[PDB]
Amino acid sequence: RNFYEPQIITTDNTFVSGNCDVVIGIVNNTVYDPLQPELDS
Amino acid sequence: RNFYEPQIITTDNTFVSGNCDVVIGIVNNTVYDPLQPELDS
Ligand SMILES: *[C@@H]1O[C@H](CO)[C@@H](O)[C@H](O)[C@H]1NC(C)=O
Ligand SMILES: *[C@@H]1O[C@H](CO)[C@@H](O)[C@H](O)[C@H]1NC(C)=O
Repeated sequence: RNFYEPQIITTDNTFVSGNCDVVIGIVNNTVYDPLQPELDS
Repeated sequence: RNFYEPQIITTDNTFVSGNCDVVIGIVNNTVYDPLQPELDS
Protein backbone atom coordinates (compact mmCIF):
# COMPACT_ATOMS: atom_id res chain seq x y z
CA ARG A 1 0.00 0.00 0.00
CA ASN A 2 2.63 2.51 1.04
CA PHE A 3 5.26 2.19 -1.69
CA TYR A 4 5.08 1.52 -5.41
CA GLU A 5 6.65 -1.87 -6.17
CA PRO A 6 4.74 -3.86 -8.80
CA GLN A 7 4.89 -7.65 -8.82
CA ILE A 8 3.66 -10.45 -11.06
CA ILE A 9 0.42 -12.01 -9.86
CA THR A 10 1.10 -15.52 -8.60
CA THR A 11 -1.01 -18.20 -6.97
CA ASP A 12 1.21 -18.07 -3.89
CA ASN A 13 0.80 -14.43 -2.86
CA THR A 14 -2.99 -14.50 -3.33
CA PHE A 15 -5.48 -16.74 -1.57
CA VAL A 16 -8.75 -18.11 -2.93
CA SER A 17 -12.12 -17.88 -1.19
CA GLY A 18 -15.07 -18.74 -3.43
CA ASN A 19 -16.50 -18.74 -6.92
CA CYS A 20 -16.83 -15.83 -9.32
CA ASP A 21 -20.49 -14.94 -8.86
CA VAL A 22 -20.95 -13.28 -5.48
CA VAL A 23 -18.45 -10.43 -5.59
CA ILE A 24 -19.11 -7.04 -7.21
CA GLY A 25 -16.70 -5.32 -9.56
CA ILE A 26 -14.50 -8.36 -10.10
CA VAL A 27 -12.49 -8.25 -13.33
CA ASN A 28 -11.40 -11.17 -15.56
CA ASN A 29 -7.60 -11.83 -15.59
CA THR A 30 -5.37 -14.98 -15.65
CA VAL A 31 -3.26 -15.98 -12.57
CA TYR A 32 0.31 -17.35 -13.08
CA ASP A 33 0.97 -20.70 -11.28
CA PRO A 34 4.28 -21.21 -9.30
CA LEU A 35 7.66 -22.01 -10.96
CA GLN A 36 7.55 -25.78 -10.06
CA PRO A 37 4.58 -26.75 -12.40
CA GLU A 38 6.29 -24.67 -15.16
CA LEU A 39 9.60 -26.52 -14.44
CA ASP A 40 7.75 -29.89 -14.72
CA SER A 41 7.57 -31.13 -18.36
CA ARG B 1 14.01 -12.15 17.44
CA ASN B 2 12.90 -12.84 20.99
CA PHE B 3 13.82 -16.50 21.49
CA TYR B 4 16.68 -18.65 20.27
CA GLU B 5 15.35 -21.31 17.89
CA PRO B 6 17.62 -21.91 14.89
CA GLN B 7 16.18 -23.18 11.62
CA ILE B 8 17.53 -24.34 8.27
CA ILE B 9 17.45 -21.64 5.61
CA THR B 10 14.83 -22.51 3.01
CA THR B 11 13.47 -20.77 -0.06
CA ASP B 12 10.01 -20.71 1.51
CA ASN B 13 10.69 -18.73 4.68
CA THR B 14 12.76 -16.09 2.84
CA PHE B 15 11.63 -13.86 0.00
CA VAL B 16 13.70 -12.51 -2.88
CA SER B 17 13.90 -8.87 -3.94
CA GLY B 18 16.73 -8.11 -6.36
CA ASN B 19 20.22 -8.98 -7.51
CA CYS B 20 23.38 -9.20 -5.45
CA ASP B 21 24.98 -5.85 -6.25
CA VAL B 22 23.05 -3.10 -4.51
CA VAL B 23 23.05 -4.23 -0.88
CA ILE B 24 25.91 -3.61 1.56
CA GLY B 25 27.37 -6.26 3.82
CA ILE B 26 25.70 -9.18 2.06
CA VAL B 27 27.47 -12.51 2.59
CA ASN B 28 27.75 -15.54 0.27
CA ASN B 29 25.70 -18.61 1.41
CA THR B 30 23.69 -21.37 -0.40
CA VAL B 31 19.86 -21.52 0.11
CA TYR B 32 18.16 -24.98 0.37
CA ASP B 33 16.27 -25.41 -2.95
CA PRO B 34 12.55 -26.46 -2.69
CA LEU B 35 11.41 -30.13 -2.42
CA GLN B 36 9.83 -30.33 -5.93
CA PRO B 37 13.22 -30.15 -7.89
CA GLU B 38 14.85 -32.45 -5.26
CA LEU B 39 12.01 -35.04 -5.58
CA ASP B 40 12.59 -35.98 -9.27
CA SER B 41 12.35 -39.64 -10.47
C1 LIG C 1 -18.37 2.76 -11.01
O1 LIG C 1 -19.01 3.94 -11.46
C2 LIG C 1 -19.31 3.91 -12.86
C3 LIG C 1 -19.84 5.28 -13.23
O2 LIG C 1 -19.67 5.54 -14.61
C4 LIG C 1 -20.30 2.79 -13.15
O3 LIG C 1 -20.55 2.74 -14.54
C5 LIG C 1 -19.73 1.47 -12.66
O4 LIG C 1 -20.71 0.45 -12.79
C6 LIG C 1 -19.30 1.57 -11.21
N1 LIG C 1 -18.64 0.35 -10.78
C7 LIG C 1 -19.31 -0.73 -10.37
C8 LIG C 1 -18.48 -1.91 -9.97
O5 LIG C 1 -20.54 -0.75 -10.32
C1 LIG D 1 32.26 -3.36 9.97
O1 LIG D 1 33.35 -2.76 10.66
C2 LIG D 1 34.62 -3.33 10.29
C3 LIG D 1 35.65 -2.72 11.20
O2 LIG D 1 36.80 -3.55 11.30
C4 LIG D 1 34.88 -3.07 8.82
O3 LIG D 1 36.12 -3.67 8.45
C5 LIG D 1 33.75 -3.63 7.98
O4 LIG D 1 33.92 -3.25 6.62
C6 LIG D 1 32.41 -3.12 8.48
N1 LIG D 1 31.32 -3.75 7.76
C7 LIG D 1 30.89 -3.32 6.57
C8 LIG D 1 29.75 -4.09 5.96
O5 LIG D 1 31.39 -2.36 6.00
